[PDB]
Amino acid sequence: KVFGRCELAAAMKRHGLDNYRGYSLGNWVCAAKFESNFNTQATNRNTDGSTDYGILQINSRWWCNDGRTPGSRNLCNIPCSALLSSDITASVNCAKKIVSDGNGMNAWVAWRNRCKGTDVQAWIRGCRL
Ligand SMILES: [Cl-]
Ligand SMILES: [Cl-]
Ligand SMILES: [Cl-]
Ligand code: NA
Ligand SMILES: [Ru+3]
Ligand SMILES: [Ru+3]
Ligand SMILES: [Ru+3]
Repeated sequence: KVFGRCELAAAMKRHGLDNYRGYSLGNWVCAAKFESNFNTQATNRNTDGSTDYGILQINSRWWCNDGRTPGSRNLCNIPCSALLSSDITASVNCAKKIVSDGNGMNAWVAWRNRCKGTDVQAWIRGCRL
């Protein structure tokens, strides 16, 4: 599923991301925009052989099992395929664990490079949440 911007903002808020670990909803929408262009099915191979999955590009090196990332953990206890579903529950739940893990949203390199420090509120401007 490719979400619209306000549609995903609304879904993210419903699933408990607004101000989760202190990150306003616009941060999450901005991260999703630049990680996956709001497409739940996005997948991208990393140089190290891991792959990133879903609307938030969650990495198989640490967070999910895809059966092809040697040496990796599965800290969200889910198949990476679950991260591709039209329902964002697994992505959101796993993202909560990631953002709790110590470096906050800097875990998403696109968030650090494209969202952090910017007017992230613009991403939810005009939305009926
Ligand atoms: Cl957009
Ligand atoms: Cl933080
Ligand atoms: Cl980037
Ligand atoms: Na893994
Ligand atoms: Ru809010
Ligand atoms: Ru990545
Ligand atoms: Ru939902």
